[PDB]
Amino acid sequence: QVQLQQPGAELVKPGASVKLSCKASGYTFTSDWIHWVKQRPGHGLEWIGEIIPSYGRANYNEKIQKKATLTADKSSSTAFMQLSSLTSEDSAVYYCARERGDGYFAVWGAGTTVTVSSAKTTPPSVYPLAPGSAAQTNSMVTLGCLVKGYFPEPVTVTWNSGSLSSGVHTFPAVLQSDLYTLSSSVTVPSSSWPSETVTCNVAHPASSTKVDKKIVPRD
Amino acid sequence: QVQLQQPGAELVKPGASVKLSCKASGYTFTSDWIHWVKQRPGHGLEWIGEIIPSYGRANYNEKIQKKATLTADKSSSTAFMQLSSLTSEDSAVYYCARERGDGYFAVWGAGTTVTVSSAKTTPPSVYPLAPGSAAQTNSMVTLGCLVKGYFPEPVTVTWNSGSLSSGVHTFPAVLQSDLYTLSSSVTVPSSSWPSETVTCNVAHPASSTKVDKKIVPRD
Amino acid sequence: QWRAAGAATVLLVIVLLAGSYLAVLAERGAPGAQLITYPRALWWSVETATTVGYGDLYPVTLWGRCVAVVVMVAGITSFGLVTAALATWF
Amino acid sequence: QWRAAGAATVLLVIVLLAGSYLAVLAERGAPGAQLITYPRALWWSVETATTVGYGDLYPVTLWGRCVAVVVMVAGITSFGLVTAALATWF
Amino acid sequence: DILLTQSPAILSVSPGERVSFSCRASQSIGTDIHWYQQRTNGSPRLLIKYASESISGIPSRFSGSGSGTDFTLSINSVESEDIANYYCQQSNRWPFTFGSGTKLEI
Amino acid sequence: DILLTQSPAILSVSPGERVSFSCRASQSIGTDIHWYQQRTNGSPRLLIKYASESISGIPSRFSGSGSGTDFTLSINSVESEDIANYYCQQSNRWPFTFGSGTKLEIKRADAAPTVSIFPPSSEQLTSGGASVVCFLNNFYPKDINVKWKIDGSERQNGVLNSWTDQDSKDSTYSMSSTLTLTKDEYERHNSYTCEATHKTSTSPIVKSFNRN
Ligand SMILES: [K+]
Repeated sequence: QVQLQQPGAELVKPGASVKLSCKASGYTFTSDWIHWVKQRPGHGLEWIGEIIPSYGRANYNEKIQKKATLTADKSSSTAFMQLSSLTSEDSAVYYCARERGDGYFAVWGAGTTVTVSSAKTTPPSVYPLAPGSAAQTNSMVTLGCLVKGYFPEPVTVTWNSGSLSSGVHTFPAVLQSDLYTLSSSVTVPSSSWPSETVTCNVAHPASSTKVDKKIVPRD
Repeated sequence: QVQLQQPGAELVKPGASVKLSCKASGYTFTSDWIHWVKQRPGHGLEWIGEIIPSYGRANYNEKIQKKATLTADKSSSTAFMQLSSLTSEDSAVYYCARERGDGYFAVWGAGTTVTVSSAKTTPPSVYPLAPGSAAQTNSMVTLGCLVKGYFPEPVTVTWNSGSLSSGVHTFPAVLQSDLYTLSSSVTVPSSSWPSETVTCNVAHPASSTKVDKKIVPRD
Repeated sequence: QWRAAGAATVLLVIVLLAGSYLAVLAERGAPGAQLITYPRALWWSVETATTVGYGDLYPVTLWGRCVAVVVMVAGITSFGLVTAALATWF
Repeated sequence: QWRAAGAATVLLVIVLLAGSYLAVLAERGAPGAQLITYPRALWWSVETATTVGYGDLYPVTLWGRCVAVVVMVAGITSFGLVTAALATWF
Repeated sequence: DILLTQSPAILSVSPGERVSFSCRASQSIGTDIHWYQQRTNGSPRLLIKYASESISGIPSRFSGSGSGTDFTLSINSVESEDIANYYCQQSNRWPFTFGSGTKLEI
Repeated sequence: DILLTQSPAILSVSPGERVSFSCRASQSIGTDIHWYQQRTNGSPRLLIKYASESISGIPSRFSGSGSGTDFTLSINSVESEDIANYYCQQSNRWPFTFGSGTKLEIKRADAAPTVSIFPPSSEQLTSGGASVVCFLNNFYPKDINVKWKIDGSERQNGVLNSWTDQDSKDSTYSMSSTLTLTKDEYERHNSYTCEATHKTSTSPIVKSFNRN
């Protein structure tokens, strides 16, 4: 089972501050160190700091500017990273990982996408995408679904709660006037549709909104 | 006397595997390490791995892909290198050597030429080579012998069981349609021939075939 | 005589372990420190305790060196105590 | 008193030798290990046993370090035993 | 602090081929180098630890080599599932550091 | 792991001269460097161990020098028997490693080739084969060209040449051109010549023979 649980997203206005989290599970020792790694889109991994919950001490990367303060909570097995006074620069994905004091990170968190903007949270609109009436079909058929007007990233588009995975493309969102828009796609045999129901579960953490949308043929 | 005995040749089909050997003799200690070195034609020596028979442990070169497994047999004083799933790349000469645990290889094996091909073993044809009837002769005379239609390498051409060594040239084989062909040569005084018998012993390990062929003047 | 020694041997293992933990705890956060993972830290404490210390690892921070002195002292004392008893017994 | 010492001196040489062999056995296969030939390994065990250990050579693998601890211990104990007896005798 | 140089940044290989990513340390670090894989939108994943030691759940296609300042992560017979970003990370001296990254490309 | 750089890859020296091969370590290895000799088709042979320590059975012509990262293997008064590939190998840190190699190469006095043509053997003809061989022996430089004429006409098909590496008996070179026809194709041509063009003589060296 999943060992480090991190909140998918967190929006923040410049100058503001957010306290990320990371709850553990599985085996735990007094030799365990929880680390935090920053990663801006496109660029690589950047160590931020570390903490030893079974003592509480934390050290931080001295190259970068200190914008964090680590803390832990023995009982709930949760580590907290407090990031203060944020700017566009601080926006990125932050992973927490567990290190057995032997130097390497065995397991990592799903990471929390963090966006530093003045914009407001907006759940996405999920419209279907079935072939146009005159679309001659072949051995396979392509259906999809449009996800637009949402902010900030990210969103997770699955097909049939994840049971439909083979043949799926989720294109990278594109920003325009403070709203993101992306489309996922799925290809299945022509036969299997629409007899066999095909839905696209779409989740948007920043608004705690997950939606389903069945893709049936046009009238 | 010769300390490490290695089988001159070993043919192998791609994907197949061969277990080379190396039998010792002379002085032996519990501090002895037997090493294996790969050498492709033209290129230099490549350490493959090592083993300590008086314990059985073996370590392998981590740079190259592991295609071997060393083992030893205390009683018979024989070390075995198992090379699995071979390809053209694995074809080369492999030497075993003895290291007294002091770092250098004092003595080496004759090495086993290994060829990874789908081709079939073919003993060589040894034809003589005496001067043409009108070959005016001088202080010396040149005789030889043709070795063709054999596969895979190598072959060892000696003259008069090795007693005739001064004045011998054995040209590098040339491959053509899966069969090797080479010629050795020997020069002796014009007088000494043909009164004094001159034969070329030709050995082909891959077929366990050694042949003699006397070189007398043409009819 | 198996008590005067046995006792020290206990303290020794306790110190070696606690030392290995406190060193990693003390050295981390020290740029260039190499005494920063448990396993090797345990090896460090032992080579120190026995007072051999090859110098492949050593502490560079104050508390690290304070942990060091305790480990060394415990070490000398323990080994000397075991040697005293082992000698007497013979 | 030539027995309490003599005995230890035996064990010492046995350990030094066995140690030198086990170290080379343990360290080989360890990238960057330098304790990998018998002669110097024997020199290593002695500088360790006497607990001097200049650090010109030392083990980097677990079993190598386990061989190390035994050599050190044997060393302290042996030398301390010989010193105890040699002192008493005087 | 230790610098991990990962170059080239992109590697283009043909399927089934063997590929090698290299990581160079600004100073000798013995074998305290570790490898991670990160696929598009995934989190890092330990591939090899301590330079050569394997990891359970990882294809035997993956292997490591080197010591001191020069390290190589290898893949025998690359394949679509291997397209990702590879990073090296060291734990020799504090504070741990990361490689710039190397994108595999089939 | 330690890297052994051996450069230059080839060394050209005059007989009797002194030659030096150098090996550089990627890091200080004290004197844990060892030298091996390997002649064409031979196995390696320990020459010097631990950088300077000699070895029994090895000419006093051979010597070693250096420590740390720079090592030199020397030969006083090189000679034909010394033509080989030299390698350095270290045992400072695991796993042992090898040098890329350095081929010695002696430069002697220009020698003209000794051509010798040979008719195919009956033993062979008796099997429908006809291999007319020609030997270009003991020449120098190694650069040389051989030509085949059948009944006075140049032949290029069925001819396979083979050259030998420098000889360790006299620092020379030798080549083997082999024209192979069927008994048939052979049974219908009078004479076969074999011309050798070598820097030692402006005009080619030829050897022919008629089938009758
Ligand atoms: K010391």
